[PDB]
Amino acid sequence: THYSRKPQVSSKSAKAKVSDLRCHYKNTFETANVINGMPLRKAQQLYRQVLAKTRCIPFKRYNGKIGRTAQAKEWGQTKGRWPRKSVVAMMSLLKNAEANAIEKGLDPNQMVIKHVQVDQAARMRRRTYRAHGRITPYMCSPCHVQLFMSEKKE
Amino acid sequence: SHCKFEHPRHGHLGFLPRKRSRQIRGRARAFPKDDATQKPHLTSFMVFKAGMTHIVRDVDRPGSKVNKKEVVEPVTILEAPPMVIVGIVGYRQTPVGLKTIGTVWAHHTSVEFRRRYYKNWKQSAQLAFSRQKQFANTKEGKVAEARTLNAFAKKASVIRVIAHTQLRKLRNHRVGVKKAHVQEIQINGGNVAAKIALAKSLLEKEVRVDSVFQQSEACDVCSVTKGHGTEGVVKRWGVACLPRKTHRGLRKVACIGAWHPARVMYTVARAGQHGYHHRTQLNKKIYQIGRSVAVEPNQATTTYDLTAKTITPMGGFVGYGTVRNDYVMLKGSVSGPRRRVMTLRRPMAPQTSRHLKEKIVLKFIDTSSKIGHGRFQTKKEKNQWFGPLKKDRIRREERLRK
Amino acid sequence: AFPSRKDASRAQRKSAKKHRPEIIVIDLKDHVLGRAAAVVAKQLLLGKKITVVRCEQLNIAGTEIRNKIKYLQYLRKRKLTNPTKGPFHHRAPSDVFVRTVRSMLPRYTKRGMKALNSLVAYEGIPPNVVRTGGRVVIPRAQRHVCYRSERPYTVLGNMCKHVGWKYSDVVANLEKARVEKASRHHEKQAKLREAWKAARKEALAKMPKHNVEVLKKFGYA
RNA sequence: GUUUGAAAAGCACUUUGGAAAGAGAGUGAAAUAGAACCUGAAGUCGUGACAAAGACAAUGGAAGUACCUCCAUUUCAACG
RNA sequence: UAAGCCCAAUUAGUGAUUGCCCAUUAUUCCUUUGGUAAGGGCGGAAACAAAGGAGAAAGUGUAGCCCUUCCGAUGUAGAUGUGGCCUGGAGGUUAGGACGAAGCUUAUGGCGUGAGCCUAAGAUGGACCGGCCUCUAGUGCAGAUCUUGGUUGGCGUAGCAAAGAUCUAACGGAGAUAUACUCAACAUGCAACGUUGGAUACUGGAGCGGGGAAGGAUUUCGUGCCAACGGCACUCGU
RNA sequence: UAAUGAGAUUCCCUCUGUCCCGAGUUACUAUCUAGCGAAACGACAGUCAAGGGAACGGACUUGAAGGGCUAAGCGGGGAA
RNA sequence: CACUGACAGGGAACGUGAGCUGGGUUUAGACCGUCGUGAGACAGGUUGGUUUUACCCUACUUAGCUGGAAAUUGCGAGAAAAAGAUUAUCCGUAAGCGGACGUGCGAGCGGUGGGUGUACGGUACGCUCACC
Ligand SMILES: NC[C@@H]1O[C@H](O[C@H]2[C@@H](O)[C@H](O[C@@H]3[C@@H](O)[C@H](N)C[C@H](N)[C@H]3O[C@H]3O[C@H](CO)[C@@H](O)[C@H](O)[C@H]3N)O[C@@H]2CO)[C@H](N)[C@@H](O)[C@@H]1O
Ligand SMILES: [Mg+2]
Ligand SMILES: [Mg+2]
Ligand SMILES: [Mg+2]
Ligand SMILES: [Mg+2]
Ligand SMILES: [Mg+2]
Ligand SMILES: [Mg+2]
Ligand SMILES: [Mg+2]
Repeated sequence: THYSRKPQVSSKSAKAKVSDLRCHYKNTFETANVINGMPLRKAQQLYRQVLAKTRCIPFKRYNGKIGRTAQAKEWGQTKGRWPRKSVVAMMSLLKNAEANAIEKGLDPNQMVIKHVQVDQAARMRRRTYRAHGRITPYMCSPCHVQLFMSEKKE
Repeated sequence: SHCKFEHPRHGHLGFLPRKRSRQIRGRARAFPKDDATQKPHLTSFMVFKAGMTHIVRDVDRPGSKVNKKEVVEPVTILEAPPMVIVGIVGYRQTPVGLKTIGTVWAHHTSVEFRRRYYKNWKQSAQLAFSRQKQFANTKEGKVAEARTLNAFAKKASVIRVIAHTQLRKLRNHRVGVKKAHVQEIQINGGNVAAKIALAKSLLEKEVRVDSVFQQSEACDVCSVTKGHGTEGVVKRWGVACLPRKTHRGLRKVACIGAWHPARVMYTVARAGQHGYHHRTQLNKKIYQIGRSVAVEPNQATTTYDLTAKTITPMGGFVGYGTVRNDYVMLKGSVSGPRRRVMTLRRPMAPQTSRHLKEKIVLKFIDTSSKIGHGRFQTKKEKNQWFGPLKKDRIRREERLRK
Repeated sequence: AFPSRKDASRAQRKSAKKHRPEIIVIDLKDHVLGRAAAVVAKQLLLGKKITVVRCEQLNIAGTEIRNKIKYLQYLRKRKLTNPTKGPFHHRAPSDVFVRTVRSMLPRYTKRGMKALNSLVAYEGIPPNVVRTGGRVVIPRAQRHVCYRSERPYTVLGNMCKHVGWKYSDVVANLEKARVEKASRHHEKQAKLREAWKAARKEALAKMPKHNVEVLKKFGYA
């Protein structure tokens, strides 16, 4: 009940989805929106390069006083980061989507990532202890990621 | 209510904005006023800063308490390889300003000149000035050279030439740049027909620093200040530091303004960029235009001091190396660190005061070490204090053993 | 503003003839500064494209010392907190006139910005304006009908050179060189101007006489 | 409120993952009824497609226009 | 040679009127609404099929009984009127619903001055409910430092800075040494976990030593195990 | 009134960064990244000069500015 | 008191406390004097007496990125410009006047090719490919 969009040709498109990821929403937002037009192998290349800290993830919406870096001129930004926990959870999802392409009978080297959508999951409640006897919230904010990818060849 | 006591305000307010220089090099924002009764001559020259030292000279100043007595003056050494002319621009007066008519080029440009057009020269096609080189000697391009040379003679009031520092004769290991520094030098003197003939004659020919300046004159030094990062208000503006028992801090300006005008003013001192600023610094008296070591093995030798020694100190200029080329030696300091390109420009101040007409003869140039305390003037003097040491008596033992 | 390659290829795909819009060029020698500015501020706002020329020759009534002080009282104004955000004090006669027009426009709407960018306001007569048609004049603002001739007046090029405006002598050598050039062009064609009028007197009696006493009834002989 | 459904028929099995899960299949009228599971609001958010737009903070009124419209109504021939 | 001051004109010694620009004013023309409102018509005149038309109620108030005429119209606090609107239930009547009721949704128009009502479409819902006349009341929200639940900007921000400190190799572990080609490796899998060995430190016998009271009451121990917790982490754990 | 005083005061000696007049170094922060992640506050918002006004305007009148979006500061305003 | 050329007078919410300081006013403790029957009073003296928050908007200071003249669009055409502005080679001035490759083969101004010395190390100057 979850996919906002459906593929054109569903017999040439493999889906993948995360139930409740427990990464930060505001970092898996930009980790995942950067691969929304990329092929599967160029999107996987980007994530192995964010881990090596050779390329960065551009923070374009939930940036808000992050440090500005020299590597965000690739994306036309000034500030971006290397969110390694949102990166490696998106690598588990690209590996699920290409396993779901092989059992459909499809070549995973021809898959363009159509449709990345990240939405907010239900938050999880903890507690921090402030001065003067106060107790105030310490929420988690996890996320929902979904993607298909449609084959574009010849 | 008025301020209870008066001090003069902190910092000159005319050097605002105290932001980083747009470019690392010294650039003249104004050349001297063109006297058309003079002979055509260049007006600026780029030199690179190579440490500093001090001299001894006797003073001709009648009336003074130091008349015919020897002073010690600090001097700065500025290495000057010759610059090669590659272009001629010409500017025409408009009610908007001063518009460029065009530029002729030299028919032969250096590798390090057309290196300035590349962020990456070695990994490139390197084909800049390659279609201008071949069009310039076609039939139509020899016309178009003479077409815009005539348009200088019609419309131009200001003729300038384009030179570049020629860094491969600067055999310096620490100035790491290999592309040449490019500026425009204004011709002053004569009419426009007499300026272009001097601009045509020294084209694709190197101009040497002693053809622009004389030995005992002054000059302006357009140069970019040594940079110091973000500094607070006490380092940058020189405000007074607050009493010791102040909460949240000392090195601050206490009041940044009244209730009304309900805004902070541009006159209130704040923190930010200190250093790396362009400065012009007029009336820098020149003391010695030096000559290259291939010509002069005895550079710091005076009439009154016959020690055979060069300008480079013992153990080199600290952080720089060796002065391998021609050099100018100026009285005092110039803005900037060592290795930085600086523009010696002819003065706009009246050079008629009796301090500035004074001819300079030296008596001593300090060639002692700038590492540590300088003690010996040459290495011949350290081999006479210290005799044969241990490492010399075992090198003399290998030389007998052969 | 030179036209881009998108604006240049479309003038080659479509074979665009060289176009000039209907531009009225006023010669403002010996005009009242604010009477000419109000005629111009109404015409620009009625959709006229207006080039204004010779702004160093505009006149303001009163002693030159009087009008120079009124500019220096205007230059006394600046935003004390940050003068880079302050009133910007333009010293050119061509820019004094653009301001005086602009202060008579609805400056803070788009209709008054479309009318202030319809004004150009050169000073002297530039080479692109010279041979583009006869200059016009504003005869209700011309100082010989608007100022009493015993009263002093003030040339705007002289008030402005002593408050700034470092290009007074440049304009004076660009307009000395024009009137020398345009008077050499006018001694030429004097045997072309006299050639036509000795052919328009010769066209009479070579044309039929029943079209001449209708050409003499309406006084066109 | 446990009120999933008429009935657990409460998703066998396949292959990706260490797993949570995912992609298919299957049950059922319905699975966008999949387990504190009928309906699923407002606020808030993501995404696809578009409309644009300087700095007059925005909203607002009047009067036109430009483009759009799973909307209404009327008209189609010796007739509106 | 005012676009200033004081006088004066109205297109100028030409022959007579009122230069023209702007109102929620004035005059007048429409429409609405209310009157201390004012008049008229309401005994169906005759006649008329399909293949000139419909209405006409003796009336406070309506989708007003129908026409004609005249005057007024803003307003806080306040009073009043309303065949004025809306919600829950009750008495009666008249009807809807598995061919889809309530609810929800809206670039769904329609019409009412308005409160509101009604239609359409849901690729929504899945069993109840509308209209009119009366009766009744826990009957209408935008604000009470309003109550309760949720959400949001701030914001991936402030911060997670006392108690010195960790390093190494081998094993364990899913936690790696993770790459579409025409690529030797660096420049495309980073970080992080436990155990033993080794190195380096620390506590320094008023001890991050070994036992008791009070207090706690299974935290003890082994084995599995990682959802949530141990504000970072965990394969470890009170 | 001797002795005693974390009592109140004054001078002198020694002494020194209290000061003239500041400079330079260290550890920890700030700062940048990985993981984690709040609060106060919040009508709407936020450039000024003068005028008027409930007689100190971010909004009204007439002028003067203002391309958009950012990172680190900072304490003049927001009668914070 | 002393130096100085001189030690002018004021404003900015009696400028300026999330700038500081806290001496003083301006609490609770205590002492004294005068007052009051008392509790207490005192523009009387004395002593001791928590100075909290910026990470928001603007302003100012510096530090980045980046469009746009219909100030995002219109295709809405304005050059501080050349002079066929009616066809078309330049040079130099208006009257004049200098020359301009000729027909796949040639030539000319030229960019790069092989061997024995010149100007202030290595770049230029002597003697196969494009264009006219
Ligand atoms: N997008 C604009 C907004 O639409 C909202 O309302 C929208 C939704 O509430 C509404 O819901 C749609 C419905 O149209 C559509 N025909 C079917 C769909 N099931 C509904 O969507 C609903 O269900 C899905 C999952 O089933 C949820 O994820 C979703 O949050 C929920 N809105 O569609 C409405 C638009 O037609 C708000 N009323 C309004 O504030 C605003 O206009
Ligand atoms: Mg440095
Ligand atoms: Mg009322
Ligand atoms: Mg109630
Ligand atoms: Mg820390
Ligand atoms: Mg120890
Ligand atoms: Mg934890
Ligand atoms: Mg005691």
